[PDB]
Amino acid sequence: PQDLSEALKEATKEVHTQAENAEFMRNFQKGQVTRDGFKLVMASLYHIYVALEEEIERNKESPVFAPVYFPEELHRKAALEQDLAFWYGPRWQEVIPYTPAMQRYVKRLHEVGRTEPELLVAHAYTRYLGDLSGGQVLKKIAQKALDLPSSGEGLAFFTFPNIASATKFKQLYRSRMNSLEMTPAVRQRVIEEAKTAFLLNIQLFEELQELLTH
Ligand code: HEM
Repeated sequence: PQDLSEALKEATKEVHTQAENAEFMRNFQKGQVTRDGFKLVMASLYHIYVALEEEIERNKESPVFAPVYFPEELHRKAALEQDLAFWYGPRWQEVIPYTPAMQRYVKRLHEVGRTEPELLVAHAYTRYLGDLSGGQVLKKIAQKALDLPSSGEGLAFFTFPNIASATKFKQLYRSRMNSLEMTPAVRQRVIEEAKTAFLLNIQLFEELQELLTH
């Protein structure tokens, strides 16, 4: 359509369906991804979010990003730090894995942030809106289909606490995506970054399945 949000949802529809069928996300819902596998996901999110969120911070203030900047509602870095300390312990920072597929993903994020910040909005949409779309049904699959000790920790990533309703927030985020000012050339690229974004996730899933199978 002519609304960026709707353009994004339509384009990335097939790649998105590829992830629905990925071997890793099927076991990750069939409720049987090992505690090892879960921790690799969390570790993956951390590195990604750290990247996404440095570059968002670098580009906040810029017309290409300002309008979709909601730091309090969306930031995930602290939430993942809390979680990783529970999953990996007090020295999580030194022990967490950092694989080729995570770095791939993280590489693109710094590139876009540093040279094509006008595309950063493609990664925000894919990350935030999708994560917000699943942090609910997923968190259950997780916890119940996971452990945990009588913890009270380890699943904070799945709650955006400064967002009372995900629905009301998405709508406002899309709204704000739609008044993003953009050349038709840039817009086509942002669209194509949304696909690249999904692809980076897919390659990440395929890598984590490799590591978790032998
Ligand atoms: C088997 C794997 C997946 C399943 C089963 C799944 C499921 C869903 C479903 C049912 C929705 C509808 C939104 C809603 O519930 O209200 C959704 C939305 C969404 N998904 Fe996924 N998803 C998967 C993988 C992914 C991945 C890997 C990404 C990218 C990292 C992604 C990105 C998004 C985004 C950005 C939205 C909403 C954005 C918008 O409204 O335009 N999905 N997902």
